[PDB]
Amino acid sequence: RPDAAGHVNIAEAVQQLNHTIVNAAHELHETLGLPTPDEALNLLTEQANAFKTKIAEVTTSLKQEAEKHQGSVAEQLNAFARNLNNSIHDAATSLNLQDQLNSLQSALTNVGHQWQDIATKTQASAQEAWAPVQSALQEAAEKTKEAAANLQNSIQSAVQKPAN
Repeated sequence: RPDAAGHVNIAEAVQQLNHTIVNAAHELHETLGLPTPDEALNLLTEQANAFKTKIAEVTTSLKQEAEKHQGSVAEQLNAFARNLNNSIHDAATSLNLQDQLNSLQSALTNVGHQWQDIATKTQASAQEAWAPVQSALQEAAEKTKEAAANLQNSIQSAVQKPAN
């Protein structure tokens, strides 16, 4: 199909970021074995703490658009943006030697699942639906993606450093 009829664009566009977060999310469990089944949390926690606050800056970019005019329709999306601050607030806080990796994959994936919600609304409106979010999501997907690159970079750089 040609881009799925044509209304599909944000779900397909954001999908490019999903390939990144899913990679680092799976690498987090792979790096956990590199050092030990406990101390490894330090490598993930140190990196996850940067991505946790980084989303706070990216999520604000979405609600920031509602402080000019989008706020009318954005009001429903404002509930989706705040959910990210709640997911990151408790993404790297549970350090019970299991919540770090479990919360990281659920946290990094949370932004991917939450974006899927609005990515679908474009199918309903199509013309105006993406217009206001295109600037907030396109500018947030690039900033959140940059955080995933540096995040996986440590996990991939720490696992490749020793190599067997």
